[PDB]
Amino acid sequence: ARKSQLQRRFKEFLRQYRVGTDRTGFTFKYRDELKRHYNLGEYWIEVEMEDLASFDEDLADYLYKQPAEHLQLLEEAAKEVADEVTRPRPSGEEVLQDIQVMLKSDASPSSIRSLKSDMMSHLVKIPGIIIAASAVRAKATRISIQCRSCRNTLTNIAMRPGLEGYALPRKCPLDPYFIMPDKCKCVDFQTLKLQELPDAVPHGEMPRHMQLYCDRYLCDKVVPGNRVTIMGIYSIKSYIRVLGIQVDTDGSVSPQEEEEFRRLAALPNVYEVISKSIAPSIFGGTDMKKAIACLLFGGSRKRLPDGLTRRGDINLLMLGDPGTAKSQLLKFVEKCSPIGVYTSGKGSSAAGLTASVMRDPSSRNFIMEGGAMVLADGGVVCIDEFDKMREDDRVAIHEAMEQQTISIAKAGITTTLNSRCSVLAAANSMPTILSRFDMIFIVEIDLAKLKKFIAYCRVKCGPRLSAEAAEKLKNRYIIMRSGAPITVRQLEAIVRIAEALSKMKLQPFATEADVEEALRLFQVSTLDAALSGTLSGVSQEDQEMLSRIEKQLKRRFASEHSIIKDFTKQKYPEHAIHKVLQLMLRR
Amino acid sequence: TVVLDDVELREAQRDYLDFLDDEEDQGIYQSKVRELISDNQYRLIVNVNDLRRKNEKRANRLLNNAFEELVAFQRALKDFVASIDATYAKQYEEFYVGLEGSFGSKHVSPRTLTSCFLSCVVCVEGIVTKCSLVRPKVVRSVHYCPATKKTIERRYSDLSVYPTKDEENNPLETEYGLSVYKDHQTITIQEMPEKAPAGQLPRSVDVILDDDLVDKAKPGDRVQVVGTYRCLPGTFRTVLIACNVKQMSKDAQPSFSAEDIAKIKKFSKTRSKDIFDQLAKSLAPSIHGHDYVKKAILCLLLGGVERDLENGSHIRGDINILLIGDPSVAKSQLLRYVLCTAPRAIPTTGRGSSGVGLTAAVTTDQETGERRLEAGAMVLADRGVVCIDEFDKMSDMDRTAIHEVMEQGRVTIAKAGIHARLNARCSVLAAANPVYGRYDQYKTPMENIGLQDSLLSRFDLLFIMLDQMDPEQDREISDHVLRMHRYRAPGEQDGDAMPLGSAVKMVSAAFMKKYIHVAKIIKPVLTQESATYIAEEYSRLRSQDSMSTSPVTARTLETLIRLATAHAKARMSKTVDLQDAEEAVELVQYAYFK
Ligand SMILES: Nc1ncnc2c1ncn2[C@@H]1O[C@H](COP(=O)(O)OP(=O)(O)O)[C@@H](O)[C@H]1O
Ligand SMILES: [Mg+2]
Ligand SMILES: [Zn+2]
Repeated sequence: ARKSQLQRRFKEFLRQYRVGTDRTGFTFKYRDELKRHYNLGEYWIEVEMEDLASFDEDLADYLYKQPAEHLQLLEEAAKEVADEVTRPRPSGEEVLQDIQVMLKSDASPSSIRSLKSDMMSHLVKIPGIIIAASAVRAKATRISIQCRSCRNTLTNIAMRPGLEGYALPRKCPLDPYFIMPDKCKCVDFQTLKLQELPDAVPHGEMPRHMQLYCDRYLCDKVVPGNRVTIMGIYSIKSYIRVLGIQVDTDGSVSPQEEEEFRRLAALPNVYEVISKSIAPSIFGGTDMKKAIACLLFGGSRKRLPDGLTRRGDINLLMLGDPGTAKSQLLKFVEKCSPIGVYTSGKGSSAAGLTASVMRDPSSRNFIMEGGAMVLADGGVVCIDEFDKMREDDRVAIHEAMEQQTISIAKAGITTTLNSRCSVLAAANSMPTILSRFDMIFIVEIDLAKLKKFIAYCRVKCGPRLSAEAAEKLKNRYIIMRSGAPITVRQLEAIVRIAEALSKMKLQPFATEADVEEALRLFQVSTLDAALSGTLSGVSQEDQEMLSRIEKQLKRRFASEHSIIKDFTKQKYPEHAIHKVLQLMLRR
Repeated sequence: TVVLDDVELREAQRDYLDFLDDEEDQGIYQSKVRELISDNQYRLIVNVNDLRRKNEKRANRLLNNAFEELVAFQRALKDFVASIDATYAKQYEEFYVGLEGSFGSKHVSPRTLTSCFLSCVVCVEGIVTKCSLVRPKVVRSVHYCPATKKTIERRYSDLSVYPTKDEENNPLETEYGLSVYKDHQTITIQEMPEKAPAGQLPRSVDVILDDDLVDKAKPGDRVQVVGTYRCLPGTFRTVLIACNVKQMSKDAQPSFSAEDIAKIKKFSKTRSKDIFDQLAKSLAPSIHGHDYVKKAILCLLLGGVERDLENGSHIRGDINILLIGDPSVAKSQLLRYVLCTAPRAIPTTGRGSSGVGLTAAVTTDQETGERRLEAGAMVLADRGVVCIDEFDKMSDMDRTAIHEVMEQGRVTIAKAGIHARLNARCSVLAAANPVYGRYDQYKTPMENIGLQDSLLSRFDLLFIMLDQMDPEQDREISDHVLRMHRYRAPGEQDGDAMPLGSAVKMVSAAFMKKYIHVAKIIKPVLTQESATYIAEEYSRLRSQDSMSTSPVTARTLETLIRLATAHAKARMSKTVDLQDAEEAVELVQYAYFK
């Protein structure tokens, strides 16, 4: 029950601990790790709470109950063991550097919702997905002040780690004191925002947000959008003192659930069952339900031989009417999706659909916040009024749907945020984006069971095209080109739809019948596209009429409202007139 | 309450004076200081390694403790200069010391410049992104009181402050001549874009320059600054006080490993005739056809050899390529492959980097209301490659700006009362889809997109790639696409797709990047036989111009020379060969004659 005794316990645990066996030797894992790190420029370690508990359960109990103080003792013990292990440091290097001890545990995560104040100042471990990150700044831990009048100095004033303020003395001239930065010691500092995982969000509830504080090497290890698990000290200034970060670099179901899913796949009408079973509560849907099902299951995120990756997601656009029940349909689908984010083109969020870097005045510092796209990475993004995106959002969405990544730029350096989100957009009437939408349409199983099946299939089965199916698609594509329009990007969209259809049945490969169904959906989309060329036409006839506008304007000249009205009365679309005017301005 | 004397400071000063007192030895530093006096400069460059050799402990003290040790070193240098020459020492109030040489661990980059280095000498290498206007800064102000007939002085240094009245409120008038002002500038440094992972956030370090160090840096310059990293007065904004700034060659060299060099040599010596063909085939395997386009992209990557003449001309060794073609073609995919393969390439769109656009710009900080000359994408692409998408959508101001960089390779900005002429030598690979799609082979490429035909003149190669609906070509493309999509990794069980990750004959892309980076260093030269052959081929091209793309002219001749040099680089040959000229000629024929 003495601090020195506890520090001795930590020192012996770090240096004397043994891992392996007689065959593999009783290696001092922590001793070797400390030696390797100090020989390098790491000056940190990873502590396995399981290892500590195995060595001395009382130490783990102390860390859980009182994390800050025992953590300081453990850090000092790490310093001592590193010093003794690396006592003969070369010239100049003989100055001993502090060691940041980072700790990990095998214990199951804890829901962010289940965080009582009683655990404040008690070690916690919670999962989440980061939504915003802060520029790495410098925060002082050891400071010294001087009395402007008396010249009295108070050196090495320890500042408790965390998002706390300062403590200026009342006097020895009264309170005024001068900080002397020369001897001040500071460490890196970084504030992050962690959000509850979309899986665990309550129905119709906004996920809660927490502030995380990472200072030493543990900072700058994560970027907004990452799925992480954090061990730290629950603190209240309300925030978390981070002590260990695990990033889900890869990946992230009861046997009865698997058996039920296998049964569902085995159903011959599984395609029809899913199509009909999604939204029985809504009326006026024919093969749009099938399209939404294909979007939910999504295609296969392939990795080409050269190492590049081709978006496995399928983007669906619904063009048409405000009166239709696509708001209800979007709400239902985002509810059903294992990861679903629903917003509008005018969501009004500071980040917006994509990420955004903004200087917060509260600290006057750059904060990078993740938009809806990045948050729904690996899920679905429902976008009402997709035609009403912001200028920056309009610029970003091109790459967002192209490379499935959001790229922000600082001078030369560029940060990339993974957004592998299938987009379900709704609009009434920029046009370049329409080219990148895989499918465009003009106007039983429980929801939870559907979501579970979707997640299971998505994480387990990724289909591929069979030789017969691929050859059938190739011949069909040649026929469509000969008749014509169809583009290679549309061929890739058809391939993704076919892969999604095969995945619905949990088949390793895609049958030619699956290609036929995918082609049926794409032919629905393409005859709809013919009548959309009638709707939009943004096209040999359009080019000819644009040339007619060019000739007419050349003849006229070589108010603005009157000119626009006349050309519109000449059957010329307003968009065509504006495009011609802009082109002639560029010339 | 005044320090009568200090033993440590005296010892340090005397030791530094002894070190500079290089007369009983090689005399390197005594000669250095003599040359410094003769040159009128007042900043001695000192190799830290020499100090370590003479005294390891003293060098360790200097590195760990920077401010005090540097003050002592400056004192010793001034004393030594006075001893050698008193009048010259009197000319300058203080003489600064600039460090140099290898730093064990203090040599870091802005990404790795952790806060643990505070108060320690650091050697930060990076790319200058923002620069501030040179402004005078008062370091010592002298005031005069006529009422008391008394002259007072004040020092600001690192420390309403400007004194204006005597303690009795008698007016004080400044003595501008006597007071001491030094020119002062602020810049920003970031890690080299090539070696800066996208996962991490940007890491920018501010740098303060004074005296002769002021203008020895510009945006878009890869520079190494050795200085003292200090905390500004109070969260604590951190800045690096520069002791010396040196611009390192942007070309640099491919350090890599001896094994990589041996592999490159073996690959080059295996089949030099077909090496270019194999690299072109393996450039973008996901894309079918477009063989000549891939060859041109490879030539751009290798790039020509810049020629600088006695008259100050700077005939550019870069190669610029433009790609026009119907949508749903691999243009964007080709640009992505170039980004993934080019040794040092930067992506951008028609809009360019936000605010700064493509070329440099002048921006008011709006945090302190201060002007800053911020480098754009083109400037940061210097001696590299810039991959422009949607080149048609470039703004009119950018349309005018791109002209100067394309012509001369340097961007000049005088707006906002800020003068700058930043190097922007960078090969540009631009892709622009034709307006209203469905390219028509009736109008000129200018009239198809709108460039004024002057940019078309600037671009060396302009490739028109149309989506011809040939059943045979379509079958080939579809077969290639489906074969790529069906492809499965060597180890897999036809199961799951690649798990979602939180981290962002045929030669490996990394190997190709390394090989082209190594080849770029070579400096091939023309051969008389090659010169005659290229002259004959150029005459033939002019002759073929009789029939009525852009006309063949001297621009085409320089393009052919650059392509021949690039293909010579591909084979590593120190001299161009008839094969290189023939390949360049056939490529140009394809570009201008389908
Ligand atoms: N020759 C080709 N071989 C393989 N894929 C192609 C080819 N031409 C086009 N593509 C397809 O086009 C898509 C990329 O189109 P993109 O370059 O973005 O169009 P654009 O550059 O005209 O906007 C890729 O998915 C690619 O598979
Ligand atoms: Mg493109
Ligand atoms: Zn006092």
